[PDB]
Amino acid sequence: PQITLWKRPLVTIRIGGQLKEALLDTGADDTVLEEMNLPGKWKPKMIGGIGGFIKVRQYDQIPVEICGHKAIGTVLVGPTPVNIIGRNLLTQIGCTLNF
Amino acid sequence: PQITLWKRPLVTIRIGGQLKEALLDTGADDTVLEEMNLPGKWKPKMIGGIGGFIKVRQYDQIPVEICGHKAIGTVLVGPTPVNIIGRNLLTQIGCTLNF
Amino acid sequence: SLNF
Repeated sequence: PQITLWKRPLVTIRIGGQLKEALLDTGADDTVLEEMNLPGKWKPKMIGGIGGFIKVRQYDQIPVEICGHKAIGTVLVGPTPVNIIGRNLLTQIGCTLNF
Repeated sequence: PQITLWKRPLVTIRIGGQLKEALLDTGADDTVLEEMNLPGKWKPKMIGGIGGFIKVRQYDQIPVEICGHKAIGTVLVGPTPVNIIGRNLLTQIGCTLNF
Repeated sequence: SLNF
């Protein structure tokens, strides 16, 4: 769909059978979700944001449904203030910035 | 334009007479620019996200041209690695997310 | 791996 930026671009995603709300974020390289239990072996990874670097659990090849569009990719889980869908999954659902 | 997200959406901006590269960030509510010595009255602010919080100076009514599109609004200046164009200015250049 |  076309999403305007007057409000935060929050979307319902479905991941691990759970629905959640997440921010469509073109400023994020990765998709990083609040601490949740996900299936799979995960590796620790460190990522940075505006405030510094945090350690996250990296899960690969996870299926995520973002507004009904399917993506299968890496999901990072850790202490983020908000679930963010980053560019690794936004490209899979064909999302672009336009103006 | 239509910007795909295979790479970070970096764009040229002009603020206070200087040309800068800045990230179009739909996740950011407000624009936050790297340390720069702008004229004006400013107010102390703390903004946070992954990794914690950084202290920034808030300037208001600052004109910015983002890809030759004029906008004007609040700019936070603080120790960020990347200039971030947030929703407060992206809404003014009519920027939209589409998929 | 930067996430703003």
